Amino acid sequence: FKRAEKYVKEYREQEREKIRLARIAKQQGSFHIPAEAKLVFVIRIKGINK
Amino acid sequence: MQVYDIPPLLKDPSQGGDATMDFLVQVARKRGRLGRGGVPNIQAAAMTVVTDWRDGRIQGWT
Amino acid sequence: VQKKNPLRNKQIMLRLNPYASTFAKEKLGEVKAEEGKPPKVPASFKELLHEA
Amino acid sequence: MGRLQEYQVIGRHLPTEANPNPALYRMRIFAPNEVVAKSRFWYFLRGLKKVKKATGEIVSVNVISEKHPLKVKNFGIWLRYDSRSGTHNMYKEYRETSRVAAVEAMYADMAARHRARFRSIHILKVVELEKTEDVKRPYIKQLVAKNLSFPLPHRVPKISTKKIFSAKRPSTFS
Amino acid sequence: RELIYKRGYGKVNGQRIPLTDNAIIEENLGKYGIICIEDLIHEIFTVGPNFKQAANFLWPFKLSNPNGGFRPRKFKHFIEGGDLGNREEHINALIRAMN
Amino acid sequence: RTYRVGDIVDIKVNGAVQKGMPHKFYHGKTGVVYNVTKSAVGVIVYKRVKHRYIEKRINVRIEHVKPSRSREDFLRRVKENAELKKKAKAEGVPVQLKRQPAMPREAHTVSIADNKPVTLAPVAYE
RNA sequence: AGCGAAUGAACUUUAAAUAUGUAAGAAGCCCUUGUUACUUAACUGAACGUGGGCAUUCGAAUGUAUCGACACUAGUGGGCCAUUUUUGGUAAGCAGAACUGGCGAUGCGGGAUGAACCGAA
Repeated sequence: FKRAEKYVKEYREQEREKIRLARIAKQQGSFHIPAEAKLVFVIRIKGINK
Repeated sequence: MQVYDIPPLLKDPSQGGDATMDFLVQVARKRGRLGRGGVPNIQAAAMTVVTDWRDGRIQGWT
Repeated sequence: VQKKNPLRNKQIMLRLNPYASTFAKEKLGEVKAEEGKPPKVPASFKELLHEA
Repeated sequence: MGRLQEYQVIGRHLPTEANPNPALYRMRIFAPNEVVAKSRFWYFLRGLKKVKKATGEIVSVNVISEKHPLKVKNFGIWLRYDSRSGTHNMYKEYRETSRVAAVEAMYADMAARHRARFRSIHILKVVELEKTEDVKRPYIKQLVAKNLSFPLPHRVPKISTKKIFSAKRPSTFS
Repeated sequence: RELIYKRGYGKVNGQRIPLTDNAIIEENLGKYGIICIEDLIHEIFTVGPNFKQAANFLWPFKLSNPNGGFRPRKFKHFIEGGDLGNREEHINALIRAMN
Repeated sequence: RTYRVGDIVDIKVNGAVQKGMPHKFYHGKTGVVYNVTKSAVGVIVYKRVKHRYIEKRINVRIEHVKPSRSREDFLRRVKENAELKKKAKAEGVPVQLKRQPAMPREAHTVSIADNKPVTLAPVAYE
């Protein structure tokens, strides 16, 4: 229970942190380049022929 | 907790005895002191904590 | 004997994630954003969008 | 090509010790979404200069909303499409309320009259005609003509396709 | 969260066991400090030291056909109107359709 | 150049010498020496057939066999890892010994000032 | 790309795409010390013996329904089509190699219909 509380807090902190950094760069007249994604979901959708 | 993140421990039966083991596991997970198959290196985590305490990375007084 | 999706069986949601009850109770899914008057957009920024 | 969006995309070469702080190139791309916008951006950069996707990063992508969506206005678009013979330049005029709508009508007209595809059309420039008399095309200047008032003869009324049988014969005076 | 909750199956001794209990989660991933499905979700979402173990334990998700269907011709790249390739954040809507 | 029996050598096949030339499938390959003769060298090299591999034995001579430059990385890695582990154990600090796959880049900021972005056209006119 | 770097595909600081060879520890490394029937001016090499370190990141990622050996036991050892690359030739046909894929032992939806098409077993 307590650890899940902490995890939810961390998720919200990360989201508002990214938003805040973007706004700070916008106000300072620069562009903050988002960090590249580290996880991808891959779904095979084509059958194995040819 | 603030210094090493360390999400809340399971103190387990009694207090102070196996909480050290949980603390070492969490510190090894955070730092990156993992073993061969991912098992945390409790010895490495403990020695890192000892070195940090010696170097004054943690606060404390009597 | 019968797998139940927690999103439909909230009871399984309670079993697997004890934090769900307090999450729903305190409404963390619609948290208000922090207040404060937003700074205005730079005129240089606007000109950069409307450059060409 | 679909409900388009105008994207201001700024990209740059990856930083190097020999050459830090590149020139931060910019373009305007009409694409259905951001991924297509970035793909178009990298295509144009590799077609023009040596900078490629592997050696560059997109530092900014933004939407350029039309300034006055509620104003009908005149657009002139300079285009360079590629046909079987070769590259041919054209300048076409359109009447819409937004740049994205002008580009969509542009693509529709190009496909309809010259069989030009998205891969074959290069959008060189689009401009709002600031003042009248910059219209050169009759099919826009006729709408620009003063005091336009016309009827709509032979209006086929909308009868539901599921009403197979009609007791009275339709009239086409509405 | 939806993929782990709705279609969560773990590899337990080579057996596709549905992840219906935090006790099962702890028994399979206790050595890495993962003791709950929320811990597994955090590991996957914010990839950590034991993401290899977490992903290997997680059985390949068997997704259903998307509700509403694919695009008219799905066997092109995304940038050219198809469905193949890297769709970045639209994979979320794709998972909504399939799951 | 000199070659012992058992070392890794590359096959390049220069066009100057026509005597005992290996095949174009063998041009630019890598193998291990198993015979050394007066002028030619016996090499065991794998060749690919459908699903399996079959090791063929070919005689390629000194003008076109050259020593391989492959295992030097393995030797350098083992020496560097041994030395780095020595400093690690001596100084009581942990050092990362494996190779990482060059993870994706992190976030950063770039300043428009002194760097006004230049707008470009689909084709350059000038 | 540059040649506001030198020189001039045969120019190059750099460096593609693209497939294609070899290696990524504990059965592994290094050197030390000796013998030898071999070798070299000579532990110079080769093998045989010593020594050390590092087993809770033993030295990339992913995959893990296991792998290695010996012994024994049947049936098989035809080709056709196409992609790409490649060589030669004609007026046009075409002919020859290599890879991969499909049919050969394969049912099912679609192309009105079908050995060589699309999807999918």
